[PDB]
Amino acid sequence: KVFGRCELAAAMKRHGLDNYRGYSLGNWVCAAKFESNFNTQATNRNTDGSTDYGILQINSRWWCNDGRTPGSRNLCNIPCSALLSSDITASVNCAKKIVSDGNGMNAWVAWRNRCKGTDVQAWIRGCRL
Ligand SMILES: [Cl-]
Ligand SMILES: [Cl-]
Repeated sequence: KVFGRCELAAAMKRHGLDNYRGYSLGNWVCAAKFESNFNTQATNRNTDGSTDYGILQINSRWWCNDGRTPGSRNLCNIPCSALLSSDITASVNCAKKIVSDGNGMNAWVAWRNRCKGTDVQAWIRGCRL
C-alpha cells in the first residue's frame, strides 16, 4: 500500500506515534518518506546481508526474523514480512521499541541525514488530524 502523506500521519497518530519518546508526528512522517516513500512493501538489502522492511525500513539484523540474516536477533518478535502489511500496526509497534533503544530516531540514518534539524512539521501541515 502506498499511503498518502496525511493518511499516514493519521494512521501513525492513531497508533500512538505523535510525540512518542518526544518525537513529533512530522518526524515519523518525514522518516517514512525518505525510508520508503510511504510504500508499505518497500524492501532494501543492506551490505551486511540484512534487509530493511516496510514503511520505516526496519532491519532484520536486530528487529525481525527473515530467516536469512546470520547472527541476527528478532527483538520485535515478528516475521519481517509482517512489516510489509497494508496495516502499519506491526511497523509502529516495532518502531516504538527501536526509538526506545537509546539513540532515539538516530536509529534511522535517513532521519538523521534528511529530517533531523529540518522543519519536519511541514510533513503534517495541512492534514486534518
Ligand atoms: Cl510535527
Ligand atoms: Cl531522544
